[PDB]
Amino acid sequence: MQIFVKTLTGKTITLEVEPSDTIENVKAKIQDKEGIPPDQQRLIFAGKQLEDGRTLSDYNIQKESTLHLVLRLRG
Amino acid sequence: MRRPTIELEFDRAIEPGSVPHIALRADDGTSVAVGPLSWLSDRRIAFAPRKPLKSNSRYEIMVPAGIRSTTERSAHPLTSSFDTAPVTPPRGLPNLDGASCFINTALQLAVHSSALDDILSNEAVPPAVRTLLEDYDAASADALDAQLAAAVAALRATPEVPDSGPGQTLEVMQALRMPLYDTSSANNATNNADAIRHAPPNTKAFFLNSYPPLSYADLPNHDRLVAFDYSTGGHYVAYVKRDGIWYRIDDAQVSAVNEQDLLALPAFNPANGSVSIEIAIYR
Repeated sequence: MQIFVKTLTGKTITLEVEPSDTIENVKAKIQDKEGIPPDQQRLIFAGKQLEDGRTLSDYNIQKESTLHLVLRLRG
Repeated sequence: MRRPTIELEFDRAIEPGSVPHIALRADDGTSVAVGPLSWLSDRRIAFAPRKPLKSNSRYEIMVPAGIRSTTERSAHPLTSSFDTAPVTPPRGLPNLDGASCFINTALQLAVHSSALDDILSNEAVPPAVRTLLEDYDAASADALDAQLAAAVAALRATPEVPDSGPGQTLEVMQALRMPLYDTSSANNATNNADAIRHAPPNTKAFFLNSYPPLSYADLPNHDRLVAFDYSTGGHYVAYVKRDGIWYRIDDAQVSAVNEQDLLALPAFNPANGSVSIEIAIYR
């Protein structure tokens, strides 16, 4: 399955996943493609924050669906 | 600061025995009794709460209807409100170990919050942290510095805060056991701003984990807003309001700011895409 991840920098990242994949799985994939630790990523679908131990099947995230990514960098 | 003397001046001359059971009331309706009424004149009474008040909290003085004038009863209750928060400017917190601005900013937000008294009596909170917040206004510069170093070490020793290096202000809030209202968990909103506008009426601290991220200009209800954190990406800064005046606290550096400044703070750093405001404190 294909999803899109838009960031607040005006940057879209496309990933290939499956409805069985956990939210942590999506973050580790994001950590590889762009280097953001999951500790400091927030993923949003339909205004709602995606919890780590859940699947994309739970949030009704189909193909075509696009997530919003918010970086929470340490300070 | 939390057991003050209150005096009310009535327009007409009031007969004694006319004035009723005066009480202060907290935001949730809880009534605290007052002591004996001192008559400074025939139109000036003075009293003080028996029991100490909560810090950083609004109280309502009610003179119940029926105050008899020398001429005449009172048709409606006479109502006035004040706040126990300090009005002196806030204090800086030096960035001691080089990577504690997230701890400093979080403490700054906690000491300005209505959860302060609950933090101070929570035994699960490290006592060195409760010590520092207790005398934040009164401590000397050298005592505040030593208390800050003790509070940083106690915090870094909990499971929630990284033992060294930078962090996020949320992690310190979890160590303080400060309950935050998550905007994304709301029943009646799909964004940060509407989740705050429609929160339960007793809600005073918010964790903005919805979308879109909010600038200061987008924060609802500016009248009752008293504190919020600001992230640039790899640095933290606290904004706190005292006596109607906003202060920017960059660790040890306190400075007054204008409303014009705050309406220019962006909702995130367009360079690194990091969110800026995640904790919002109301009174």
